[PDB]
Amino acid sequence: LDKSKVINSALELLNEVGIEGLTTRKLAQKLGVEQPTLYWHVKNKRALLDALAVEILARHKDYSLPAAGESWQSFLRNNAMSFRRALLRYRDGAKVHLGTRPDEKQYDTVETQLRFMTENGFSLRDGLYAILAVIHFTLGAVLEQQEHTAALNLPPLLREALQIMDSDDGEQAFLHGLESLIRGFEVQLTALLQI
Amino acid sequence: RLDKSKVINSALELLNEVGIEGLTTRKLAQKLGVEQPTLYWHVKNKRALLDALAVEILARHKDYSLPAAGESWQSFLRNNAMSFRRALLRYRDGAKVHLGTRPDEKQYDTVETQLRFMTENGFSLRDGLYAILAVIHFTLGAVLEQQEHTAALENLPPLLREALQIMDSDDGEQAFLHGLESLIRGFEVQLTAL
Repeated sequence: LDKSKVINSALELLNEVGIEGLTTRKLAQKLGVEQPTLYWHVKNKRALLDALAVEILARHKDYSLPAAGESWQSFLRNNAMSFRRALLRYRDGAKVHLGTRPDEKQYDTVETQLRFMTENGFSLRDGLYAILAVIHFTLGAVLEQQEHTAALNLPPLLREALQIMDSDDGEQAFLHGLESLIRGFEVQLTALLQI
Repeated sequence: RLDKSKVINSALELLNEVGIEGLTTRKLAQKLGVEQPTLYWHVKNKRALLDALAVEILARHKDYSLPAAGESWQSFLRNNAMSFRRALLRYRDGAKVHLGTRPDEKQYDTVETQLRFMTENGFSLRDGLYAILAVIHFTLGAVLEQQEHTAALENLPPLLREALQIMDSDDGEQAFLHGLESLIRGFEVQLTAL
């Protein structure tokens, strides 16, 4: 058996039982193979999740590198929305991504992304933090979206607040916070670039 | 004697012992030495359990919620966020337990003050809310990433190599504060434009 096979069945299983219900043993039976066999492909749940996170981005995170002439603001915005769309493709997708560092095969992309940020005036540290903030914000928002759904006296302001949240799926909150981050990054960058 | 607090304390201990995934009614019942059903006499269900744990984590470790006299809204958000983060980092998966949750009746007053505070500083309910939600989402994502990576965890390109050296500098606190400040500067830019 090979990756695409294991992986596709794993993604199929993930949608069926969710992340907590996902076990290498279930994947083995899912694939109708011996656990010892599967083991060398996916040694533990951790490895499986890492493989899944990687595959999910590879298949659905269509945006990663900025186009020639693209602004850094747009680069960050697209990386976020693309990341978001990919995580939403599968059940517990955000939870699956948690704790997965880039694969070596994405290193060149990451270096390019980092270089791009520095070419735009960001110190490597600030460019890195901006990217991390976008990623973290996106995870939090998606985790919240994919969650609160399954999870299904009030002061006036609060009642109204909760009312506003019910009227949204989460995309509005995500885009708002995302644009705040970028605008925040803008003010800071401009200020610093004056030195 | 079995009572809600003992269920919460054991659940917290258990959560800290095996994580949210290992936090099962069965195992919790086991740890408590009682039949699962009896737990429901004190906690409607596991979602209620998780909600209760979330409330308890903040009750014990989130020492900041309301702004000090004459505190700026920027400071109010920054302190809430940082205090929220510290509380979430206290327990394994403390952040996951908070996912999907909503204000408990015991937090209503606090939350109203917080939203009211935002409205009194220039924000409309909607924007003040979105500002807070953005902070919450950023904080949840950053903490979950932190915790999850620590749980799990050559010649390299100069930038990634440096980035890796920067991320090993701390638990993620500096990256968090930078992102949090960026958010606040973002809200600030927005508010100003009215």
